Amino acid sequence: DLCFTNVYADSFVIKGNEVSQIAPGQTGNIADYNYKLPDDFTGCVIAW
Amino acid sequence: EVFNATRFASVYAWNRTRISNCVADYSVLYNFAPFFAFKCYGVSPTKLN
Ligand SMILES: *[C@@H]1O[C@H](CO)[C@@H](O[C@@H]2O[C@H](CO)[C@@H](O)[C@H](O)[C@@H]2O)[C@H](O)[C@H]1NC(C)=O
Ligand SMILES: *[C@@H]1O[C@H](CO)[C@@H](O)[C@H](O)[C@H]1NC(C)=O
Repeated sequence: DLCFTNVYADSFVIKGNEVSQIAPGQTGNIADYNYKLPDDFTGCVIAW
Repeated sequence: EVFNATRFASVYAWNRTRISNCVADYSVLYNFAPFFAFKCYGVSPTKLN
């Protein structure tokens, strides 16, 4: 029920705990030097 | 020496140690443990040094 201007899909395979590591305003070896999400992140993460 | 220990005492008698007059750089605790929960309350872990 939503309309979006632009939609971005960033894909990457990672460990299990790093899935919980991925969240806005987080920290970790991956969250600090590999992939940091915006503090005002408008979206979400899919992990299977 | 507090994360390199081998006999962390039981919860019924918890072992308390004091740290003073030194330089606290927390990259050592960051790389010395496969962290599962870092829920800090008083100070955010990020800019902790
Ligand atoms: C809690 O764990 C500490 C780990 O460093 C212990 O500190 C050491 O204790 C030894 C004696 O056991 C000292 O020789 C050493 O200098 C250092 O202080 C500490 O003793 C321990 N406390 C309890 C109550 O077990
Ligand atoms: C200190 O940590 C290292 C690496 O984690 C380990 O190999 C060593 O056995 C530890 N020392 C003691 C006394 O447990």
